[PDB]
Amino acid sequence: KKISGGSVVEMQGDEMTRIIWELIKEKLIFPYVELDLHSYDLGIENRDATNDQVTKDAAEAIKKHNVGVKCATITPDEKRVEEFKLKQMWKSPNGTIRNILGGTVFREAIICKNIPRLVSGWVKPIIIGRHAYGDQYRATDFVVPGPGKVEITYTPSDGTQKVTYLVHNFEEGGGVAMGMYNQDKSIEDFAHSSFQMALSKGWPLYLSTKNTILKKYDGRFKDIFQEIYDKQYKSQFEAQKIWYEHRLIDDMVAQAMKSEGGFIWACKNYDGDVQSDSVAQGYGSLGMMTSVLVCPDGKTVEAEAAHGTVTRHYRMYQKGQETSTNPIASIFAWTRGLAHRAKLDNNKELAFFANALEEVSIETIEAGFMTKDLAACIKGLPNVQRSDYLNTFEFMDKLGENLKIKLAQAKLSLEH
Amino acid sequence: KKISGGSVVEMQGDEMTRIIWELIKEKLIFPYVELDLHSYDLGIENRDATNDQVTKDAAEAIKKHNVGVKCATITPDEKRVEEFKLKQMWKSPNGTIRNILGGTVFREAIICKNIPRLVSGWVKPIIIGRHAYGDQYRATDFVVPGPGKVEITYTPSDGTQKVTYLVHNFEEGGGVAMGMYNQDKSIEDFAHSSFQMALSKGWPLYLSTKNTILKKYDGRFKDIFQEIYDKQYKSQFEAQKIWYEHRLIDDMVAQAMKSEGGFIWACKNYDGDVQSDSVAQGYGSLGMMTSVLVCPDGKTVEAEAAHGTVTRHYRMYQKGQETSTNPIASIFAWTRGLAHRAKLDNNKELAFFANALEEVSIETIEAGFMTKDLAACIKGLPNVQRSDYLNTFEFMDKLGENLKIKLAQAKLSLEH
Ligand SMILES: *[C@H]1[C@@H](C#N)C(=O)[C@@H](C)[C@@H]2CCc3cnc(Nc4ccccc4)nc3[C@@]12c1ccccc1
Ligand SMILES: C[C@@H]1C(=O)[C@H](C#N)C[C@]2(c3ccccc3)c3nc(Nc4ccccc4)ncc3CC[C@@H]12
Ligand SMILES: [Ca+2]
Ligand SMILES: [Ca+2]
Repeated sequence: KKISGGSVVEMQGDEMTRIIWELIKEKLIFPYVELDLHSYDLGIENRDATNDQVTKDAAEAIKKHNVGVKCATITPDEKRVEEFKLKQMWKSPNGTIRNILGGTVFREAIICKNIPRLVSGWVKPIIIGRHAYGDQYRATDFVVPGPGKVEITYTPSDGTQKVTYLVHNFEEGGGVAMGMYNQDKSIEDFAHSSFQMALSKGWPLYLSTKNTILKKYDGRFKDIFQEIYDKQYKSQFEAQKIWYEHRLIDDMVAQAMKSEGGFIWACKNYDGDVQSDSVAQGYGSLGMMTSVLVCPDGKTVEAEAAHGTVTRHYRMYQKGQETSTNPIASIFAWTRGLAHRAKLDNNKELAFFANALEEVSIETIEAGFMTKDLAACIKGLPNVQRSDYLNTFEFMDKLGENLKIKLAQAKLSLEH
Repeated sequence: KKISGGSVVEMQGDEMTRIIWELIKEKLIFPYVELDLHSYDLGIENRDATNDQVTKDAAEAIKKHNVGVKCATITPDEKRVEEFKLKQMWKSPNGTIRNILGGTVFREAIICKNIPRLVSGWVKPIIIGRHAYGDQYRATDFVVPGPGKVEITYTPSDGTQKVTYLVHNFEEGGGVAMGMYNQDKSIEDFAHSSFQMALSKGWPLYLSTKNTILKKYDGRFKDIFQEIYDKQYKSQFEAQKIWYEHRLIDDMVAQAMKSEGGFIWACKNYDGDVQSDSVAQGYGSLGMMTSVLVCPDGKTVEAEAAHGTVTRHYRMYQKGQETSTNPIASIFAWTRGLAHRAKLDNNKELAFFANALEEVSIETIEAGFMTKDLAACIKGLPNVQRSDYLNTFEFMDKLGENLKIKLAQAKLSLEH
């Protein structure tokens, strides 16, 4: 008898992460968990074949079933259009899913005691709450071909007025222009999720903006967060001896860098993207990070592996050359997704399994069993020998081996 | 007789940096150099009093005399408007100056051997080339009060055809919107300045963008850089065994983080702002960074103290209680400004003095004489005692004492 997992929406990806995703399912999930799996192929060839409709359908399924688990995908550029003979240069599927679901993407490093940090002081975790909606990821940008005016206009639905703002009058030559936006309700949900995360972790909360430059745009994020804080969370924060504070982005990055960690950092969409990669790398490895989208309904989540598709590895794998790919972030997309599914259904066994697989992952690396990238973190790539690491299959087999052990011990620990 | 220094534009600033600025002139510059000083008070009260006209006047004076030295200023928001009873929420003076002058702001850490880096690997320097024009710093942002359409339009003055794009149809409630732009000429100047800096330093060059998301806007920065490289700089980069590559910003912050340094990082306006503070902090301190605006003409510069106005120390100072503020970045604005003035006028004496004041500044800190904040970098703020540092005046007096010694030994060393 396997654990009755319930409904999970899965999104298949590309290149090396696609190969690894299938191994995770077959070796670590399917032998122990029985799921009502709703599969959507978000591979570059299937998104092309469906005119990117598959991405939209996957997002609607996540709304219906409340839990999604996503593999890393290619956001194509000119070179990818050539390689796959694409009909169009399809938009980022993470951007599409996030703009349908909305909410906040919570990112945290996956800490293994034997992996060295690149930032000395970071002894406690930094959780980034990245606003998942609008700004640059739902922007309208274009090339300005020559002289002419760029204007941005607002027309209320009542049709009683029109406001025209001059962006720029190009007098000689062209350039680029763009329009972007955000919604009050989305910012409000982003504020609530940031305050709630801070209270659940018992850590202070910092919101970063550039409101001295974007006085109206970033000023609105500052205003909404302060008003929600003062009216609904300030007394709860004081009771927990924590606090909420606004910081200018350039001040905040330096503050985060010299801190000892132990804080929630609410980031606007773009800063969340860039700063979560700097933080992940600061803790030791880019691919050692969780990434969970928490939707405004307080019920729907989408967990993902936020790193790349590992093309260099994929090319080696295609030529039959040996590869050593870190599967941890992809495993944690599954565990964070299964833990949330367990929390919705009150499934103690699924919750136990989700946590056990995270523990096994960390314990295996901590015992000295790891992929070539993690071995290069400790020893340095020139000093790495074949005996120091396990290839992709050896590591997956090793995790499966210890997962079988951990789960056997957990069953054997049960009182008669 | 003092050194004949020539014409320099000085922009006085705000709070703690304003106090330190007058100390630098009185103790380190004026006793040794005689200047045709064109002084502009960019203090918040004088900007309010002149309706920000003094800022525009200072930028025009920089164009005329080719060298500006700027003190850190307050960019007001709602709190600053309430504090100083401001007529308006004045725009950033740096933004005003940069958008009149144009160019690239080159930022690099000020290195002292006794100061520990927060990033262990950075054994070689990272030079950030911040595009000084447009984007967020010349954008049009506004609050969207309720439902309606926000549209962006281009109207050629003499072109193929006009176009209107929907940015967003706000269906329920309001939010925020913004339009921003950049110019081809400004991007081309940014490209040439970046390639020339890499060739002069002998290091590879990286340009960061988010061209996977802003396909047209950021794609143009990527296209302009590549075209200028392929036609005008590739062979020269190959001869020096260096290279130019484009990186996605989120890939770039993680690559920079795990690197050993030793490269030029061409950043877009916003990234240059954010990442320069991350890089300064990583090397040890925010107060240990140079910032020189290099204009496209190859003749005009504006050197500044890129950091804040240090409000807390200014509050302590107002209360009458002892302060210890790092003045090195403010001193280096003067020395970089004066070194460019000397290069323009073929002034051996001014060139010698500028370099001597930099040497003195580094040697003083390397001899264990420093400010409270710098003492906190080696020991950690809770372990720092009144014996570990000098007060603002004490450190300035020590620098002045050591400058007098270096210059006297330099005069005695002269061959008959
Ligand atoms: C300065 C210090 C004194 N005197 C002090 O007691 C605290 C209150 C104060 C905190 C704020 C602050 C800000 N900036 C600086 N120095 C600085 C920064 C960037 C550029 C130039 C100069 N110093 C302080 C100060 C402090 C902060 C941390 C550790 C020690 C001192
Ligand atoms: C050529 C090198 C190679 O031979 C290696 C193999 N097998 C893997 C290699 C690498 C190995 C050791 C140090 C540095 C790099 C690599 N590893 C990863 N890991 C990863 C996995 C999951 C998420 C994110 C990242 N990502 C990229 C590359 C590129 C270079 C590879
Ligand atoms: Ca990213
Ligand atoms: Ca800054």
